Amino acid sequence: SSSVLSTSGTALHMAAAAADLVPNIYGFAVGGSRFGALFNASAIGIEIS
Amino acid sequence: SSSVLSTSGTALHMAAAAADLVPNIYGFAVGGSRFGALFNASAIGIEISASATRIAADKISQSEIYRRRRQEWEIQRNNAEAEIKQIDAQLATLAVR
Amino acid sequence: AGVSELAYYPENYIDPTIRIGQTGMMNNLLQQLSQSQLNIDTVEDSFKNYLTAFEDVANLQVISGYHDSINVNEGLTYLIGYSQTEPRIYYWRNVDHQKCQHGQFAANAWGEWKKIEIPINVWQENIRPVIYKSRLYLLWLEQKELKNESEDGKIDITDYILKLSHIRYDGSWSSPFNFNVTDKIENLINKKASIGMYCSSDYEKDVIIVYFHEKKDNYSFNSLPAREGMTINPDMTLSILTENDLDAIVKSTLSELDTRTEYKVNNQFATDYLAEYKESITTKNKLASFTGNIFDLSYISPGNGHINLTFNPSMEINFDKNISFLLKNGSDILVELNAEDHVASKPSHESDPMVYDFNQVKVDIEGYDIPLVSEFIIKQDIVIESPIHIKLKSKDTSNVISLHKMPSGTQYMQIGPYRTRLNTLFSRKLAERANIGIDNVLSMETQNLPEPQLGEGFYATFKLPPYNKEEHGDERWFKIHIGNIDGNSARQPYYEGMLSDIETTVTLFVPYAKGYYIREGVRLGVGYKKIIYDKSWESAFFYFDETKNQFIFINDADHDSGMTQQGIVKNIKKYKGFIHVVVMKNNTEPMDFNGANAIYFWELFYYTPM
Amino acid sequence: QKCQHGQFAANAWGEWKKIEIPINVWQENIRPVIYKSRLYLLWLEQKELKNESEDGKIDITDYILKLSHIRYDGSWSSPFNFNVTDKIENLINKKAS
Amino acid sequence: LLKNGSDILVELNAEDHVASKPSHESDPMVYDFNQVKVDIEGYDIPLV
Repeated sequence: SSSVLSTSGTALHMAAAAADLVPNIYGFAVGGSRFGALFNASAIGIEIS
Repeated sequence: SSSVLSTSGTALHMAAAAADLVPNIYGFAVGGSRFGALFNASAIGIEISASATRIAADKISQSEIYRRRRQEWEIQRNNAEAEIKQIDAQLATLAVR
Repeated sequence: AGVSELAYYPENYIDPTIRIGQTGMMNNLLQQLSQSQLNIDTVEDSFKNYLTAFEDVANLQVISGYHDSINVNEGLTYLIGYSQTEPRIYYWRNVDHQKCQHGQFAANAWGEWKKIEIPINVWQENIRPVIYKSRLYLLWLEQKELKNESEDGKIDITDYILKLSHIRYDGSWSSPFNFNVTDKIENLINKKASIGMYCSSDYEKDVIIVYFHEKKDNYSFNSLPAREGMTINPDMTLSILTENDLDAIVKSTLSELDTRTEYKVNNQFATDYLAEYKESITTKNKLASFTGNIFDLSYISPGNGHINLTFNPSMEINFDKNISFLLKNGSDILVELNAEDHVASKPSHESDPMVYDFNQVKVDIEGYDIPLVSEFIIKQDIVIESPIHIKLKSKDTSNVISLHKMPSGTQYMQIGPYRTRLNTLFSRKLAERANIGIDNVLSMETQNLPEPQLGEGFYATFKLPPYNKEEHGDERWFKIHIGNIDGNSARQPYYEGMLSDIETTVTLFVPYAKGYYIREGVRLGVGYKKIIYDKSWESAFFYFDETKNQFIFINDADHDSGMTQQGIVKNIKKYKGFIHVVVMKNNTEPMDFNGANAIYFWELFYYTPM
Repeated sequence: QKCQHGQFAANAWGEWKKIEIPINVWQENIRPVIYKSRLYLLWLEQKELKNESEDGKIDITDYILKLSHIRYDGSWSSPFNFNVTDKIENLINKKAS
Repeated sequence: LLKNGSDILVELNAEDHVASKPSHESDPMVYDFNQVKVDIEGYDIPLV
């Protein structure tokens, strides 16, 4: 159960990374979105694998 | 205690994620709130759940190795009891001799 | 012998440790208690950790549902509930309508609540399930409000996003699929309107339908609500849907729309009819496979209950006064076709497959369940049976699942007259039992704690005469029917029981929602194999007096000039068929171990001590 | 009940128990309450965000009431948020503590 | 019959001052005596 349930969080790290690529800030400051979010999620996915 | 106390932080990761969805910045910059906070907290919750069931497996495995240790001790105790009865009966046949 | 002994003596094969269908909290207690050393403190901490999870599942609360069928009483419903947290966690369960034999579910019908792994932040409880290709999809809206609250450079950005996620075979949930839908929701917000959400699955077209509408108090089929819509393919691309298709697709399901005061459950989408048929059907004879088939089936409903079929039948024999086509109803041969007559392009013997292609078959059938049988007669004796079952979607409000929440906290699902409890309020009583001691939660008094009565309602005990083959008939049963509920004021099958010896009684809950009780109030008469009752005050007539705020049984005496919900009627007879009909005045119905949450109460009070 | 005449025994006193939930009280407005024999815990938090400027001076205060209760396993619920800044700003616009 | 420590404050009968006496065809016999008003003074009131 641990070995199966461990793998079921990497696509949800992917969802976190895809959600954090759109720019948060709006207005006179145009937008701040972290750019290495997908690489960080793919790295933590290969760690959890 | 480790396996139980490990699971009691996932709802508080949830609280961290729900707190970090409201926009921090105000004024002429309208607001910055991280959007994958709930997904990050649900992911770290499923990680800490997997760690808790690993350590529950280690708990039960150590309990089972203690039970098998006691069973092998029972084997050795029965061997020693049989051998001391055998030596007593050999003392009997030596008294007859 | 093991199987037959397990049938006759299940006691020999039950262990308290493993069980087919035990919940996750039961397994978690088993994990937490699987040691060599079990103190009293260890087992009490394990039981309190169990009670925490039992409390978390006991405090669930249904937002929305989806019924997987055309007819309500046939398929099985998917409910979505949430927990009492600010990071609100959503759950889904399943309930089967084939298992309820007459109005009331068994506990075999209900599925376990299952936590969904995906974190979901719904805007204004617009979260709907939908079954598409036998797969549970889950649709919800999210908003992104970013407001400046200023004068110099005032900035107000709202972003409405529709998210789609579905379940996998391993219990996991898909990463959510994003749809920017802020144009349509802002077009409905610029009009002064609260926004509803329709989500269902069309099966004829292979798409799923999401339109957003304004919430009126009623939908009147001439004034359609303000609506902007969308449909999305099995590949998760978005399909545009024109306003003519949108008008037809809203007129087809106005009866399933969430109004301002009543929450509905969407059914499977069907405009008029859905046909259950297979195209190609083979036989595989030792001489030749005949493989007769129906190619292009299309149907048009011209009125209320009529249908106009159109299809092209053929048979594809690969190695006259012979082979024929013939379509039957129950006994009516509607279209009979021959191969020698009225067939263009009869195939040659140089073909190994012989395709015949009879003609275009038009036929006009009336009814709602149409079990057609298309036959490919080959004889001289080989019949290829191709059934076509054509079912109508009844647009009545009796074909709509409504769900209600009382201010007492109880929450029920209502199909027609029948109400089914969805929630439990045991957790609101549990803390007083649990902080006293572990002995006090497993008491019988904890099991005998009362619950609310599922709506306004009242109870009535009906005492019944003995069976003696006269005044009853032959087959020894009673059907306590009901009348005056909807605009339908007729004999509806409310309750059925087997008639018994000298004395038998039954207490029935009778609903009320201030819109029911069309004329004279609800009547409740007896059915039998012999002549049924309810002929001009033979039935048991009730109403709700708004002044005294209680329910009044009209019949009891031979009352003259008595009060009814309309006004004073002159001559009121006694009920016939029963002996004694009396309002029960705050009945209890304690906790229902055969209910929706029955597996959790059985696990709490039997399986966990075992 | 343990104090028989004005003075408690040491049997009356319970152990201090750490609450797991992190709490940032505004001006010591934190109160416990027992509801249905369950320990709820109520406190206020504020969110001061001040510009300190003349061109576009921005002064936002957000007063939030949070509710958390204890579970049977000693854990604490994730806190339940209540936006209460209208009422506290109506009491702050009057010169009052 | 409702008592204080020794004061019978309200005594009620089933034959007297009871509307809708139930019939024997009912298996539960609900009596519903009347509305009981009473004026008591004190701070601890152990009524029976």
